[PDB]
Amino acid sequence: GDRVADVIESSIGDSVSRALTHALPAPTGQNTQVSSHRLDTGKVPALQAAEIGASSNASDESMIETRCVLNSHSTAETTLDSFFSRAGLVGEIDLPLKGTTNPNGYANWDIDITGYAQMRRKVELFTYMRFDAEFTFVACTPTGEVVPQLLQYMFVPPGAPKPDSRESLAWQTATNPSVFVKLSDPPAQVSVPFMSPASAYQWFYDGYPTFGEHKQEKDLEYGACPNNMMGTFSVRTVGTSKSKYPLVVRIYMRMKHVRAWIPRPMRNQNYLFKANPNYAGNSIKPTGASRTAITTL
Amino acid sequence: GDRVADVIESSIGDSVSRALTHALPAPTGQNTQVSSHRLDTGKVPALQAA
Amino acid sequence: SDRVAQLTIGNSTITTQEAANIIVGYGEWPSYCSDSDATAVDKPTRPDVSVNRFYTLDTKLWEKSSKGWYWKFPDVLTETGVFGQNAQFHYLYRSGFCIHVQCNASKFHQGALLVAVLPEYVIGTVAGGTGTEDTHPPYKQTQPGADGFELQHPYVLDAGIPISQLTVCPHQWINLRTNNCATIIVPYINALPFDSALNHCNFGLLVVPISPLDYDQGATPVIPITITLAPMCSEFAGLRQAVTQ
Amino acid sequence: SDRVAQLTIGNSTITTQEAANIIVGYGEWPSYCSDSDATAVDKPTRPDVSVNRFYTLDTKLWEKSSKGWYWKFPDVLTETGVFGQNAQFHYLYRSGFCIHVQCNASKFHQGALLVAVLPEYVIGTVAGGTGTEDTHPPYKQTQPGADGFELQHPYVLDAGIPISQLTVCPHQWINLRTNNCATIIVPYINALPFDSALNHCNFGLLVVPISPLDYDQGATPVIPITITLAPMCSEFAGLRQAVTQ
Amino acid sequence: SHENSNSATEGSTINYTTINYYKDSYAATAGKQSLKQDPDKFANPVKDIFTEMAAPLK
Amino acid sequence: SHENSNSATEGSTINYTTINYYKDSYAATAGKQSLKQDPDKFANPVKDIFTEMAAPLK
Ligand SMILES: CCO/N=C/c1ccc(OCC[C@@H](C)CCN2CCN(c3ccncc3)C2=O)cc1
Ligand SMILES: [Cl-]
Ligand SMILES: [Cl-]
Repeated sequence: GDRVADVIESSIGDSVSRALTHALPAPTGQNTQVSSHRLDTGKVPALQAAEIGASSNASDESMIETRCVLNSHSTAETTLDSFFSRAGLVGEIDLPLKGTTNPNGYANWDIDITGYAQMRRKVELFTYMRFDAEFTFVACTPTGEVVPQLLQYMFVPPGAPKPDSRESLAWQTATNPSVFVKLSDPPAQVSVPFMSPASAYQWFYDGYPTFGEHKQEKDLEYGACPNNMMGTFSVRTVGTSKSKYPLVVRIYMRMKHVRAWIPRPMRNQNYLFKANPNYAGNSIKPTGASRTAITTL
Repeated sequence: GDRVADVIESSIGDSVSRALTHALPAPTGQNTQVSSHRLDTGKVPALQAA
Repeated sequence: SDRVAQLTIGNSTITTQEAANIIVGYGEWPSYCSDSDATAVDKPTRPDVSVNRFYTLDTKLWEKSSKGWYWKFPDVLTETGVFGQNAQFHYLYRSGFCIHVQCNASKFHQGALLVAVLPEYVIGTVAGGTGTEDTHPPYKQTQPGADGFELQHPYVLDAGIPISQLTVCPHQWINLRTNNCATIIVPYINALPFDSALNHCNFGLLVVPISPLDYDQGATPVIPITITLAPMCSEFAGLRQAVTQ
Repeated sequence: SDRVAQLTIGNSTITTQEAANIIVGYGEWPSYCSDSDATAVDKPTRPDVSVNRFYTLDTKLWEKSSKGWYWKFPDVLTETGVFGQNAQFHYLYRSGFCIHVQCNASKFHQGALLVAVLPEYVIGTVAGGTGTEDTHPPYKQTQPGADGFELQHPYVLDAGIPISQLTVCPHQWINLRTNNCATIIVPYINALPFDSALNHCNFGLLVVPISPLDYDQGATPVIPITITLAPMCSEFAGLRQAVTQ
Repeated sequence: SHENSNSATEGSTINYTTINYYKDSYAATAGKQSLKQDPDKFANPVKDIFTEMAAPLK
Repeated sequence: SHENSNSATEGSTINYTTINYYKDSYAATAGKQSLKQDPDKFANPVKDIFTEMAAPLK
C-alpha cells in the first residue's frame, strides 16, 4: 500500500502522452471568406513574433479585402502513399561473362536502397519510416536485349548462408524465399512486409551499434544500425556451366502502406556514399540559383 | 438579383451617417459634487495624453 | 504574462523576465513508457526528483564571428549527477527533456540565435575536400560531451543539409531585442521504447547565430550563452555494473 | 491595446505599434449620399476596393528648422491610381478619407508635430508686404498636388489666422516620446451633396512642428514624415471624357 | 476477406480501403487513405496558444 | 465500386454508365451517355422567339 502523501499525489508512471494538437479532416483546400475594411486599434493580425517558434497565423481575410471562394482543390495527391508509392530504381546487379566483378555466374546484393539519389532524397525527408513494399525485377542483357535464360533470385536474411558460387548448396532454398523466372517472362514482382526488429526503419542513426572504445579503426560503424539491415539478395543463372549471355538486373521498389515521423531538412549537397551524409568540402554549393544583386532580378 | 457573397454582405450604399456623439440638454452650468481625499494607486485622473 | 516565466522541477527553479512562450516539441509532453509499448520485462527504476532537475552544463561566448555549436542528448549528462550514475549502471534508458538556453545583452546590442532540436543528428565529414576520401567523424565529434562542438560549415549543418530548413524542427529564436532565452520541452523520440544512453544520442541541440552579434565600442563585449537542461520522466532498466561507454 | 493598431482597407494594410488612438472628425463616419440629400439624377458609380485603399503619396524631411507643410484634398489624389481616373472622368465626386501621417525616431530624439485637418483651407498672400498690393496665390500654391507646399508664416497659417487655435479642428499630435503616427478619419464636408474633385478642395491637411526636432550629434539625423491616405465611400457621377483641370 | 493482419499500417488512425487476393494483408494494394492532417503539430507547437488578432508577445 | 471521383466528366449533366477495375475513375471505359440535345442553343438563340406560322419580321 501507499500512505505517504507525496506518493499518493505522484504522477510517476502515467503512460498517457498528453497531446497539444489533433488532426482534422481536410479533403480540400480551405475556402476564402468575404472580408471588409477593418480600421481597429487593439486588434493586429499582421504583427507576429517569430521568436516564439510558431508560423504566422495571419490569413488572407485579415490582410486584404477578400471575396468568397469555394475551394474544392483536392489534397489527396500529397498523402504519404501518393508521394512514395511510385516505383523507382534502388539497385543494379551485373552478371557479366569475362569481367572482373562477377565472372562466376552469381551475385550478392546487400539490401540497401541508398545508392540512388532520386529515391534516397525522397525517403530522407523523414527520420523514421514504416512500410511494406513491392519489388520488381527487370532483367536483360546490357543492350536491353531479351534472351532465353532462366534465373533464380533468393532472399538471404541475416544469419542464412550466402551463396559462394553458382553451384552453392544454399540454392536448395528449402526455407528462404526464392523466385525462378525467365528473361523472356515479364518482370518478376513480389510483396515484402515490414521486417525490422524495430517499430520503424530509420534513415539516420546518430550513434554506434555496440559498446566499447570507439577508436579510429571502428569509426566506420558510426551511424550503422542493424535494425536497417534486412539481409542479402542473391541472383544466379540456373546451371552448372557458365551462361552464354551477360546480364543486368535492375531492382525497383514501390513502397505502400506508409507511415513516417519527424521531418528533416532536405539534402542540398551531392551524395557521395551510401552509409553516410559525407559531402564534398571544397565544393559546398548554395541550395539554389544566385544573382548579382539583392535589388535586381 | 444578387447571388455572389461579397455583394450580399456589402456595405456599399448605406446613407446612415453613424455618429459617435449626441447632444444633451444643458440649460445651466454643471453643478459641483462633494468630493474627498482619494489616495489610490491605479486611478489617475490628472494624467492625460494630449 | 507570456514574457515572464518560472520553471520549477526537482530542487531547481529558473526565472526569466523576457521569454517568448514555450515550445512543446511535436506537440506532445514527455510520458513514461506504457505497458503496451514496453518489451523488456524487468521493473524499471524511476528516481524522479534526484534526476529530473535542471543541470546547468556549459557556457560559450558569442562573438561577432561565432559559427554556432551543437550538443548531444543524452550524451551531455552521461557523466553528471545522479542522472549520469543511473545512465551508467543501466543498459536501458528513456526520458524527455526541458531545455533552456540563456543569453541576455542590452537594449543596444543586436543579433539572433536559432535554437533547435534535431532528432538523430548524424554528423558527416568533408570527405577529404574532394569527396574521394570516405572519412568518418571521430568519437570526440559525434559525442562531444558537455563541452559541445563548434560547427565547421553551418550552412549545411556539417551533414549536407540546409540550415535554412532547420525550422521544420522544434525551435525558438533568441533575438536580443526581444527575448533572452529559449525553452523547448522534448518528449522521448526513438523507434524503440527504451535504448542505450551511451551508444545512442536521440537528438542534438543546435544554437546557431543567423543574424551576427553586434554592438558599439564600449558596450560589454562578453556575451555568454548558457545551456541548462532537465530530464523529464526518466526511466531506467537492465541493471548491472557501471559502464562509461 | 490602444498604442497598437492595424488599418486594413482595399488590398492595403497599415500597422503601428506606437499609436495614440484614432480621431473621427466631428464625431462621424464617412457615409454614402442619401436619396434625400442627393440632387443629381444619374446613377453613381462606386468603384469600392479599386479606389478606397491606402495611397502613400509623399515624404518630407523634418529638420531642426522646418516650418511645416500642407496638402489639399482631394487635390493630392487627382492624378493617382484608379481613384484619379474616376476623379477625371466624372464631373461629380464625394468621399471621406482616412489619413495616416507617419514619423518615427528614437527614444533619444524629441519634438512634436501638430497634424490637423482644416476644411475649406483658403490661402492668402502677404499682400506686397505693406498690404497695399491685392496679390493672390498662384494655382501651384492653392493646389500644390502630391508634393504639398511649405508654409511661409506658420504662426498665421498663411491665411491670417492663429495656428494656436488650429486644435479646434480634428487633429492629433506626433510627440516623438509617445507615438510615431497620427490617424484621422474624415467624413465628406461641404454644403453640397457632391462637387468637383478638380475645382474644389474640401479640406487641407496641415503637419506643423510646434516643438522643434532635436537630438545629439551622432543620432540618425534624417527623420522622414510620410503621408498615407485612403478615400472612403467614394462616389462619382456625371460621366464624360477625362479632364485634368 | 478473412486474412492475416500483417500490414505495416495495421492499427493506424487513417482508414485504408484496399484490394487483396492473398492470406497476407501486406500483399494488398496501397489503396486510398483518410485525408486528415494536423499542421499545428509542426507549425504551432506552443504551450500557450495566441490568437491571430492579439499581440503574440504581451 | 468506391473509388476516386477524378473523371473528366465528374459533375456532368449527362449520366454515364461505365466499367472500371482501378481506384481512379478516369481509368474507366467510355460507356454510354445520356441522349439529350439542345439545338436551339446554336440554331435559334433569338431573344424574342417567333412561331413557325408567323411572319418573322413584324
Ligand atoms: C524471392 C526473393 O524475393 N525477395 C525480394 C526482396 C526484396 C526486398 C527485400 O527487403 C527489402 C527491404 C528494404 C525495403 C529495406 C530498405 N531500407 C530500410 C532502411 N534502410 C536503410 C539503409 C541505409 N541506412 C539506413 C537505413 C534501407 O535501405 C527482401 C526480399
Ligand atoms: Cl556529478
Ligand atoms: Cl497611377
